[PDB]
Amino acid sequence: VDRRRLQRRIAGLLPPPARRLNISRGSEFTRDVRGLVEEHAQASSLSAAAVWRAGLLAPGEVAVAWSGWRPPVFGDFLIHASSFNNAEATGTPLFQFKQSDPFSGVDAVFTPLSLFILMNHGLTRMANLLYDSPATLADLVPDFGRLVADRRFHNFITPVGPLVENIKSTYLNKITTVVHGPVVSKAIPRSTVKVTVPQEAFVDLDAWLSQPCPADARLYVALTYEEAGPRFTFFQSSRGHCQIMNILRIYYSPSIMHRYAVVQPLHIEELTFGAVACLGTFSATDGWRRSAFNYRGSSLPVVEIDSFYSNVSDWEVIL
Amino acid sequence: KFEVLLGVYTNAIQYVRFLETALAVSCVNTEFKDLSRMTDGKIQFRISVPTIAHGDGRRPSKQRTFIVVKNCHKHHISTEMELSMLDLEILHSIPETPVEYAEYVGAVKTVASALQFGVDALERGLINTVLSVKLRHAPPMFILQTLA
Amino acid sequence: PTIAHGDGRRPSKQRTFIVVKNCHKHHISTEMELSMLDLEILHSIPETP
Amino acid sequence: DPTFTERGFSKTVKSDLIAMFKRHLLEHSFFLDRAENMGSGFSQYVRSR
Amino acid sequence: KIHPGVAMTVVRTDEILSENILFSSRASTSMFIGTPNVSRREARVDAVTFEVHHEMASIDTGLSYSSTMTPARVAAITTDMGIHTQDFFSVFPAEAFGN
Amino acid sequence: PLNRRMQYSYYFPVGLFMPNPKYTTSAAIKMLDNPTQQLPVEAWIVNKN
Amino acid sequence: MDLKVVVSLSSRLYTDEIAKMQQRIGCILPLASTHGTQNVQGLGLGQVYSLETVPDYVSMYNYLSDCTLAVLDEVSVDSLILTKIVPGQTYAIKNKYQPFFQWHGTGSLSVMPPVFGREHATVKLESNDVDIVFPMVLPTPIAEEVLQKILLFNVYSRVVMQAPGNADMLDVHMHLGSVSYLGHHYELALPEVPGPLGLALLDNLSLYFCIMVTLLPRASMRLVRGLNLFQEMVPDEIARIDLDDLSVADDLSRMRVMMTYLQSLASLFNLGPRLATAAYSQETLTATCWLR
Amino acid sequence: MDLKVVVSLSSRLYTDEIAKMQQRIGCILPLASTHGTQNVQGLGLGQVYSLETVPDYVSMYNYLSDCTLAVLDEVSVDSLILTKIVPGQTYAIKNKYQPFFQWHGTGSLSVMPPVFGREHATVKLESNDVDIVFPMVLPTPIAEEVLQKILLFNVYSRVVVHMHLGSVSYLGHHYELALPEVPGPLGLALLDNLSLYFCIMVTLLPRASMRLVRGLIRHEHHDLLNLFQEMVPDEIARIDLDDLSVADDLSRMRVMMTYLQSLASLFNLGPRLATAAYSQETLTATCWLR
Repeated sequence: VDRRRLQRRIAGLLPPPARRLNISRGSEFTRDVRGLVEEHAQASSLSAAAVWRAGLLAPGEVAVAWSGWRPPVFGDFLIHASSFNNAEATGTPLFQFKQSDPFSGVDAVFTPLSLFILMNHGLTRMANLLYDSPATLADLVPDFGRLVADRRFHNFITPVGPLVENIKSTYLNKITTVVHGPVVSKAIPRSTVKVTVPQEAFVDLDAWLSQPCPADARLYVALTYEEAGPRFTFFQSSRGHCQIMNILRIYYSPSIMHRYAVVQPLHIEELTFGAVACLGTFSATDGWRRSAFNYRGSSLPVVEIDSFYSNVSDWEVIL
Repeated sequence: KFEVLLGVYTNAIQYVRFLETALAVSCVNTEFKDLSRMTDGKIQFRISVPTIAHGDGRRPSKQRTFIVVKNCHKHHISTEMELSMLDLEILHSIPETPVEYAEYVGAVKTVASALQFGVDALERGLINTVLSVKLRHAPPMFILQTLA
Repeated sequence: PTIAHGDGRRPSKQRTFIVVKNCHKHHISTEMELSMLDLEILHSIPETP
Repeated sequence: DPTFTERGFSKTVKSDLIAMFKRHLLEHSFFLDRAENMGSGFSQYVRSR
Repeated sequence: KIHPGVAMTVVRTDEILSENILFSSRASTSMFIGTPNVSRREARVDAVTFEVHHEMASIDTGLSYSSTMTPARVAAITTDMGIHTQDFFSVFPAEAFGN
Repeated sequence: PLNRRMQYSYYFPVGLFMPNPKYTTSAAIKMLDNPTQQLPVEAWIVNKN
Repeated sequence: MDLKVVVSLSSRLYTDEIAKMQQRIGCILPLASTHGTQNVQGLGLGQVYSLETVPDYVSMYNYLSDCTLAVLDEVSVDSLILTKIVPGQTYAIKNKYQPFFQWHGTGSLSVMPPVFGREHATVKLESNDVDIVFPMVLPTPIAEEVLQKILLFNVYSRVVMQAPGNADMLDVHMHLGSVSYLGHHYELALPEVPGPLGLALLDNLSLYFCIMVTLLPRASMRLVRGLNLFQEMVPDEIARIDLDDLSVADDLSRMRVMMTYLQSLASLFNLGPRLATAAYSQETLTATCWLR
Repeated sequence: MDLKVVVSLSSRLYTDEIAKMQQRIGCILPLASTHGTQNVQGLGLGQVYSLETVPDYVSMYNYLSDCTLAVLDEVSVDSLILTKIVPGQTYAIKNKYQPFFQWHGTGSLSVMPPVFGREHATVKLESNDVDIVFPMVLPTPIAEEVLQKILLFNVYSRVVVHMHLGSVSYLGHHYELALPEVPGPLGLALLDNLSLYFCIMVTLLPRASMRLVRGLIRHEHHDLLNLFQEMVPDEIARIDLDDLSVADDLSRMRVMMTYLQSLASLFNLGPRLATAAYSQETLTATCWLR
């Protein structure tokens, strides 16, 4: 064989990411720390030199022609614009319904603000200012009363995570949702995306307990089949999922006895008390700076979880 | 009161070539470079069997000819070799200290020894799979004492 | 060194054996004995045949 | 002989090595006195041993 | 220690380590040697796992056989050909009588 | 790979019954019992050792 | 980063073998070793779903969740170049699985060994005597309803093989013969005559469920007597305790076997190596998915 | 991407401490913080598993859950260097654990606080007044076995042969594991959740499966029916009297499976580790966080 040809190929296969660098001064800004800190882009000008510099044509992960970095995966959807307001911000966690129709093509996605008026029919003032008609969403789930009275609603929703891009389509709306990966915007000026959650639904679980500092904290959503209708509380915590189910069991241990105290589960299925589903992790330190969401006539407080990473889990029953 | 260190001795790995060992007398070798693109091979023999014009009354066998074909079988071999992250990090850094320069030539010789283990393991695997090709196509001699 | 394989087995990587060798020391001592009379004859001086 | 020791010392291989120790103790033990019975094969037998 | 009504035959098998001859005639097969191809396959924080591809193609340039293999000398009977009947309460574990 | 391991199947019966015209084909074996009502029970086989 | 695994066939293939294997060019299957060059004896589910042994879903599920999986990519006449799935990146799979369940995008996928019969998803290779069994890749709610309706048909076949007055063969066939999901109303294949004493698929798992439901009345009562009125209210008959009639080492053994047969069954109902698909596109039936 | 937690020690380290540390190189260490440099306080389970007579294994599980995990690879004077385990990267976990449970090929290990005695896994540092205790890394069928043994002891000692329950039975050599008398409040809370779950289980439970076992005990003796010793239970026989239907047990099974998945999620506490290419002779296991 030939060691000479294989030396070139292994020399190409050599470099790991350069982890350590022994800097001497900070004001020099030399070439070595420049090559250390440079991140390769994901979009560039459609030309010769800009593409062959930014390197979109490298396989697997881009390089100028592993790092703890992977490109995101998308879920692209088609919806009526009568169920989705174009004036909503980018980072909202979307909730795709699975319709009982075999071939649809159009989806039934749900902003949780829009998803609030399905449950009911501050928070409700903005929810009725935004999506003014309960009927244009009560036909996306054409059988809601039989579906939630049989407690069969938690296995019917797939949380698809945060939106990234919403082209303002007129009749049939197209959104662009990241269902797994690092939530970044698909724009030519690249900005950050923050998963905005309404302040009413969001309840923090770390401050609800009121030691060991973790690196990443995870956001949850959790349907609860309460007596006054389904609610959609968003729990933020930093523990394992099997710890989260148990601490939610002890948290809703009043509410299980409340649901028994108001009605008796005459049929077997009524004992199923809600379900919980993860959405993904984020840094627990610099996370969920509060802010406000501005519509035309009113405003509601909103929770911007910065620098997300979406990773959906399944539906786990709490009872 | 000292402890004397007498010596560090290491073995020098000899290299064998396939065209050095005498197993290659029983084989024919060609460097077809892009052999993965060859999905199938085909040699074809034309054996025209003559016959004897008999005298008695028998079924006469006419002009016979045997077209027989043999297809190739590929053999894809692979070993593994590890290289740690520390000496690779030493490789991609630049030495400026005599201690780190000693670490640098140590890492360079480590990677060269790993590469030589790779090519030598591939050579031994080549002669191994040649031998196993031969043992797969070798009937035992208590059959060939009669079938030959 | 090791041999590359065709079949799927868990391949050993590059191996390296380290063994050390100690030395064994040996003492030896016999008891040769010299009588004191010849010692005093040696340490003295002769004059007489 | 690595012909018994190529796949490593397992239980059965070491047991067969113990039995081969017994056999080489009973048969090929004293290579000089039992060579007297071979007569003219003495030089070849002792050269082989 | 009386005889039962049946008379079994026993079957055993005995592994015999032979050190065989291998003949293989001149120019039996033609071989194509490819190119070695190195490819990493794990990237962990301890050690990246390199692996090298190599592919060759052998094909026999004769129609009939060109290689044979006979067992020259018995190295040893590596088994001890004793009486170790395998117990059938182990090979068929789910079987049992009434009580 | 030339140190292959042959497998030979060995068999032997246990406790057969001889035909009724019983006989011997060598003398100097005198078992002190009835030779007509004699019956096998065992199989004294030989080991590797 | 390379993922090319080249299994190498001993004898090269016959023509209908290629004509079957090229029909499963997008299927996934368990690799026993995750190494660079393999042999065909280690490919998918041949040694655990062997026809000459009694199979079981527990050992197949354990082999499946234990070993790596690998999407098949290329099939030549002698080497089946296939790539393994790691949790680092995403892949493009195709649903060519003979009980056809119409997939949908952003639905959680699973891999299960074949329950609907061996001959649907298999390639009986006559070149080398090796039987590649391809596992069923079907979406998760469909799969767990399949497991429920197969287990129920199993125990219902057994209880009418015991006595014909227990269950009716039409009501067990109307309800458990069919699945319903998103309007797509598929039909299952029911093995009606599995033979007694098990000796087929899903007959220890039914016995697992049976020993678990048999020992739960002595388990919940033991646990509530080890600890009240709300727990002792919702059963009206099981609250009648008889625990002072049973020996404590006997209850210890029953609780141990109940705990093992509960944890095994409950990790088994969790659906194995669970795949996460984004956008199922049924114009080409390809589904972009990554390992979850 | 560098993962290296240089743990500076408060004072120096003795030679016998170095010898007891270099034995367990390659093992899992929890870390209270995740940052690049720490102190020896917070490291190991010592902050929850201090020198107390009563252990709280549920709180120790809750310690090991949210905290990061790390492999140890080097130790010198004043500095034992670890290496962080982040989800997504692969590591070499060495089986240098003192109750020598042998691992399977490419199975799944789950870390656990030491139930086999504190001093069996404890590196005493009298110099820096800290007891760096270590977790226990064991295969998952053994881990759920010791979890069910812990819970069975926790109910059977407070409700009453039990010392043989306390002995776990490995194939090579059996082990005895240290057992507390009280769990703390969280252990009893998990017991309330278990008793509630099991009461709903025996509410929703089907009936023709009982017709299977009652009809099968009297008909077939099996490897999974010898535990009854030819005796149908009382509750099963007095529940089995009624006639059957299929669609009702279809609903009963649709809630049984969802509740058993949550019941399995009760015992799945403690992290999980996906291993590959385990060696009996090199004692390594290529493993990444699951």
